[PDB]
Amino acid sequence: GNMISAVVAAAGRGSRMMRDMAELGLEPVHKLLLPLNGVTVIEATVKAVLSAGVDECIVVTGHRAGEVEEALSGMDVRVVRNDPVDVPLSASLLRGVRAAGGDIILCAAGDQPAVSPATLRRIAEHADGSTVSILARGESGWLDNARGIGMPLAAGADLLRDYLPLGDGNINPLLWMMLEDGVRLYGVEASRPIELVNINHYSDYLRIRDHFLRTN
Ligand SMILES: [Cl-]
Ligand SMILES: [Cl-]
Ligand SMILES: [Cl-]
Ligand code: NA
Repeated sequence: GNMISAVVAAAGRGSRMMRDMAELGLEPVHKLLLPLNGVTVIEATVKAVLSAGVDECIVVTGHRAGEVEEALSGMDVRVVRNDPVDVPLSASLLRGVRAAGGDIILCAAGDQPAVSPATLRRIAEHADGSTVSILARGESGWLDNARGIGMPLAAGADLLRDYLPLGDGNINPLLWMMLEDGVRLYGVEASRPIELVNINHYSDYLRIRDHFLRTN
C-alpha cells in the first residue's frame, strides 16, 4: 500500500478485428487506433486508468508500436516496448511490471476501453500482497472460478512476478492456476457489462462506440 502502478498491455495483434473490417469492405484499422470519444481506443483506456488515481501508468507497446506511441504522445505515461514483439499477453504484462515502481499493479488491456475509472479504482483497492482483485462477470465477492474473466485485475507486484512467467501466454489460464494454488481471487462487479468488452471483433468496437455515444 505504498505505490500503485498501472500496466496497460497495448502490444498485441488484433487480426480478427481487422479482418472483420475488411469483410465489411472497410479499410482495416488496428483496434487500438479506432476513434473513440474524440481520441483513440488506446487513449480512452489510458485516460480511464489515469483517472482511477494510480501513481503512474506504464504502457507496453509492440505491435504497431510507432502508431500506438504516437496516439499516446500527449499523455503522462511511461512507454516500454516489447522487443522482440511477438510475445503473448502475460509476457507483455511482465515487461510492464518490470518497469513499474509500485507494490500493487493494476493490469489493464489496451483494447478494453469502456472500463470506468470508478471500477478500476475499486479493483485496485481490493488488491493486496496475497489477494488478486479482478473485474467480475457477475456480482462482487470471492471467486472460486475464472469463468468469463481476465482483465482488468490488480495484484501485488511480487505475486505477479511469480505468476506472469508461467503458463501459455493468456491471462485466463493463469487465473485458474492461481485459484488451484489457493490464491485468493476477489471479483468486483462491473458498473455496466460494457466494461467487460474487449475489442476482439469489430462488433465489439461498435458496441463500445454506441455506449460512448450515449453517455457523451
Ligand atoms: Cl465515440
Ligand atoms: Cl522500450
Ligand atoms: Cl504488497
Ligand atoms: Na465483418
